[PDB]
Amino acid sequence: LVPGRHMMITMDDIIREGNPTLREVAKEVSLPLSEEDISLGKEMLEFLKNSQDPIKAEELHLRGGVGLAAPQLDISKRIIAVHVPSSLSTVMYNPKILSHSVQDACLGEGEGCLSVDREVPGYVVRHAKITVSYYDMNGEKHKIRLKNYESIVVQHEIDHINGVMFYDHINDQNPFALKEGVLVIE
Ligand SMILES: [Fe+3]
Ligand code: NA
Ligand code: NA
Repeated sequence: LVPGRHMMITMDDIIREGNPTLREVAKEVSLPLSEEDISLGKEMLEFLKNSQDPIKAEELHLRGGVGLAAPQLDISKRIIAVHVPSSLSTVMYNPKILSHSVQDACLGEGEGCLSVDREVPGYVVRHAKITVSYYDMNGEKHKIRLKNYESIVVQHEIDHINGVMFYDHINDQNPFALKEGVLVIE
């Protein structure tokens, strides 16, 4: 009567700051995608969506997030997923930024990260606009231009597959330093 099966990412699966895995440069995924890499991708997206629904997030004790990277699950593979409420909801395999605007931006409230628990003061300067290239679960290759929030989320996730944490962009002694005309989103 009941079809197939799958797993569900639980908060315990998300490793925390200090875990060395978060600092490695994730490995490139092989194509065509394995049924294992496709599943992980799906498990990652289900999570983000789940963490964003009050009832599910609550019943499943999840912390809301809009982006996630395989390394955070302790899987060093270049795979990320983003789910931005109404607009952008996909899994990206071997994502790579091909170009960016000169214009910079940042989240006025500061970026979040399921992997860090401490509160980190400051602004993280990002490219207002970017063009990302990657592969979906089908094997289809995509090239898309993103801006503002979505651009920030993706840049934040790709940093993860390169062993980079958001607070690495924050000048510890001048946390809120910003150049002129930087678009602060909030
Ligand atoms: Fe993060
Ligand atoms: Na898992
Ligand atoms: Na973020």
